[PDB]
Amino acid sequence: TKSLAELQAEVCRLDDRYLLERIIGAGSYGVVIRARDTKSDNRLVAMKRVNKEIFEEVILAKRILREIKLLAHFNDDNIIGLRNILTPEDPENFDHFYIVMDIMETDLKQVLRSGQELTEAHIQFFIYQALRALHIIHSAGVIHRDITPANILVNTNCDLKICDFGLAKEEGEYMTDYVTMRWYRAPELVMEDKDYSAQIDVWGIGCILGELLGSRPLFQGKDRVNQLDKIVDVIGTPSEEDINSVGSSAAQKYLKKKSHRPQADWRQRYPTASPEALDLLRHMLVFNPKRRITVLQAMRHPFLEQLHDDYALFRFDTIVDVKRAIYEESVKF
Ligand SMILES: Nc1ncnc2c1ncn2[C@@H]1O[C@H](COP(=O)(O)OP(=O)(O)NP(=O)(O)O)[C@@H](O)[C@H]1O
Ligand SMILES: [Mg+2]
Repeated sequence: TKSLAELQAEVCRLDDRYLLERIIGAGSYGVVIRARDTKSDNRLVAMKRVNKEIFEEVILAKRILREIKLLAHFNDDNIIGLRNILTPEDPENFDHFYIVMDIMETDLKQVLRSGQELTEAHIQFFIYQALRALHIIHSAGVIHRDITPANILVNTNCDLKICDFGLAKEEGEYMTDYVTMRWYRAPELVMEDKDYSAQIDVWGIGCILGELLGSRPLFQGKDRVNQLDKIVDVIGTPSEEDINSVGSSAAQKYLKKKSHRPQADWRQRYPTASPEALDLLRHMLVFNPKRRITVLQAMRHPFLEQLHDDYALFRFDTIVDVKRAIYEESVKF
């Protein structure tokens, strides 16, 4: 549960294949471990542990089941792959299980935190790979809903893979305020629009693009209303017709009483950035999702012209019932 040796003994009781080396990721409901597969010629592999707290709530367990299903559903180079599903043979012992994925060197949150220099060529390849991945996910009728730098895995080859389908949605729910990271939520989410689209993932890419171009997270809200303030302070006060197009009645009312903020100068925010980069960034971060750039349009944008090259529908359907479904996904290996 905690020490590496304790985790190793736990994994060995599931499958003797995997040798643990070091913990590379920490989550709210489990840790991520760098392991080597002794039967696959000691190749490096990532292992994602799911702890007991997931199987205490039905909602949480249904989320993890969908995540495994989605990982197995996709077979693409820009989406993190699924290698195995380790589950306890005894239902009386099933209070945890492991998700085995391909290994990536690091992720973007990290990369940005190191303050490492990134060229426009680096950003172009990152952004296109992320968009191309989103196009595949969206074509399968799935919305990622959690597009953040931490959920974007990268190598020194600048190869990119999207991970964490833990909050993925069908292409209308009540968003929670009890969150640790709300800085990448689209304005339609922030303003409590019950029904949203795949454009919320585009917003996340824009936020990521804003940071890749040389910046800390653009919209650092401490709460929901404050998140809206941080967004509007930057992109500027939207037109009356756009305000009426997104948000609940109360959210629209608050936004109208707010003082006028002009569209901030992207050129001043990024003195070195190309006009193509600043336009894609501007269009990705449009208030109204209906006027916001789409994934297809973003892939065809002049900023990615040297990279652009001219999927099946995912079917959505107690805690014990979820556990049984997870082992069924394990049998497939
Ligand atoms: N295949 C992988 N290779 C390398 N690092 C990884 C890999 N998968 C995950 N990580 C790291 O582990 C972190 C957390 O993994 P993640 O899949 O995002 O679970 P999570 O953040 O807890 N969301 P949840 O689905 O609710 O568990 C990521 O931010 C990465 O830094
Ligand atoms: Mg994550």
